[PDB]
Amino acid sequence: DKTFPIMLNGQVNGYACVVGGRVFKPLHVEGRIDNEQLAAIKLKKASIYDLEYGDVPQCMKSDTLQYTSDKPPGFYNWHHGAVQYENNRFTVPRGVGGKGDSGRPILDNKGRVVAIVLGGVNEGSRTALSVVTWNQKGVTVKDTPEGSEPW
Amino acid sequence: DKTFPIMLNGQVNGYACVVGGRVFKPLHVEGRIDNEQLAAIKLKKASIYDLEYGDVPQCMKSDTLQYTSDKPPGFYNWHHGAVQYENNRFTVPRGVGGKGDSGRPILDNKGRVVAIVLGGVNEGSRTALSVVTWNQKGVTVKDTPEGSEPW
Amino acid sequence: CTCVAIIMVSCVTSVWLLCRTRNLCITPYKLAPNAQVPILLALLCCIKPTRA
Repeated sequence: DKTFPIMLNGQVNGYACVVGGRVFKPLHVEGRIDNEQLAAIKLKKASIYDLEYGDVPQCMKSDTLQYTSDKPPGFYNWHHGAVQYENNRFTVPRGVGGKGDSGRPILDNKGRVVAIVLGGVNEGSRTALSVVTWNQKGVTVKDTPEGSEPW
Repeated sequence: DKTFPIMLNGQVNGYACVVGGRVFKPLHVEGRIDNEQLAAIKLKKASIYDLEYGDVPQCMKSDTLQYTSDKPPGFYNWHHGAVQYENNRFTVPRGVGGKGDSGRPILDNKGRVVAIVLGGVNEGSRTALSVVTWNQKGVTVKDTPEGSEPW
Repeated sequence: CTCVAIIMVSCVTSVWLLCRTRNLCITPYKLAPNAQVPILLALLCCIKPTRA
């Protein structure tokens, strides 16, 4: 796949994903993308959806395909495991869910990204993810649990 | 060990070392360290005692330890060879004594850094090195033999 | 106006040489944090207390 990291003071604190048409980078992290083809892109602020400008050149457009509605509870892959739930994400166990991780795509079995992880460090017995999601008819929402500290 | 060099338009002309709690850099060279974590640090200038600022955090700190007291004239290791001298520096043969070898640490048998070279290109059959060290009670002094060019 | 120029120049010069004396107090001893520190050079001549 393709997900270039964001580095502030040398170390890695976040990752920026590229969806088809627009590159999505969280703004609760700060730093600079190490790609010279991506650092020249203008930064456009938004709400906590964390938009950025889709000034991707025509040579390498459409990196990943997003996934619309009709989403089963199913089994969905994840960079450090798997999440099996639709309304929120699966309460993944401890260990996974550290720091410097927010920005990972959550893909289906076909490789279609359905979410972008932002928060939910610790949620009791198992940590619950705070992701952005597309609703029942394709509008982007933000889903959070109560008392979820960001990354 | 960890001793990152100093870059200036591609060619190597200086070396920067990391001690327990601080970083060092000689003043006879100009250039930028290629490490991004070692480039944002406020390196403050000083006198011949060579005070710099180790503002990097703990998680990579103390790659090597500075030498304690009770210094014999016995065996000391070196990047190009070995040295056996405490009051002065040993008459190493040719090969070492070129250009851009400033800042290379001088270590003991137990991997502990004793001195940091700054000069002494070629003094005939016997080559001396102008280094810094701690004299008797840990006070950091600078030793320069006669006719020591900046090397 | 000439008298306040002397009291301003000599004030910022005497504390300039004192700041050089304050700076040279430390760089013998900040270079080796493992070395012990005398009690005369800690608070009387210089400012730095015992740390770490």
